[PDB]
Order: sequence, then C-alpha cells, then structure tokens
Amino acid sequence: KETAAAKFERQHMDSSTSAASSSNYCNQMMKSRNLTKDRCKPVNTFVHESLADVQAVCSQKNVACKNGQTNCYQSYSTMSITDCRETGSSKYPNCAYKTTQANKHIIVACEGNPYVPVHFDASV
Ligand SMILES: O=c1ccn([C@@H]2O[C@H](CO)[C@@H](OP(=O)(O)O)[C@H]2O)c(=O)[nH]1
Repeated sequence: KETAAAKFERQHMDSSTSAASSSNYCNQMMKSRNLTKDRCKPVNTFVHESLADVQAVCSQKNVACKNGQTNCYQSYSTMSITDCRETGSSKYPNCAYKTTQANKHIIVACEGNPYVPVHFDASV
C-alpha cells in the first residue's frame, strides 16, 4: 500500500544528511531503499533538501518532461543531490554504484491531489 508519492520519497529523498555522501553511500543507499531487489536500478538520484522544499517544486517552473508529458517542473534554486550510477563491473545481486555529489536544479514530474512529486526526471 505504497502510494506514488511515498515511492518517490523512498527512491529519491534523503534529507537527513547535509550531503557528505561517502564513496560507499550509493552502494548502501540503493540497497537500503530497496532499489536493487529485482535488478540493479541503473541510475537513481537522491535529493538532500527538505521534503517541503522538494514538494514546492511542483509549483515552480513548468517544463517538458523527457517523455513528452507536460507535468514536469524545474526548481528555481539549485539543490544538493547525490547521483548513483551502476558501475560497469556491477553484477546483480551485488549491485555496485559510483557516488557523485552535485548542486543542480532538479526536474520532477508531479501528479495528484495534493499535487506532489511522483517521478524524478533529471538534474540540470
Ligand atoms: O538523473 C536522473 C535520471 C533518471 N533517474 C531515474 O532513472 C529512471 C529512468 O529514467 C527513473 O526512475 P523511475 O522509473 O523509478 O521513475 C528516473 O527517476 C534518476 O533518478 N536520476
């Protein structure tokens, strides 16, 4: 009984740490958040800002989604994030990732009532 909003929080939110993600961060996080249960999710981004700040993006800059849909929004301010990218030698179930911190604008898709983030589209 996990909503799309809850799923977005599980896959993309990590407010706790003021971003100091070690080189082990993604290996631990991708596993702890169950993103390597059925397969090694190739790419996944974690946002370190507050839930309120990320939810607020749904009222910010409306931009086209990569899939052509029109319900994506870009944050006006840059946000602290951590990108997780599966390594080349990574082999399920032992999913391995490269951890890379960044400060960029995020683009999320929003749906529902309340209108909240349900998909992370990209960082720019
Ligand atoms: O910078 C990026 C690009 C893509 N993705 C994620 O990679 C998947 C394929 O695009 C998407 O996950 P989903 O299918 O569960 O919504 C998207 O959120 C990220 O996390 N960060």
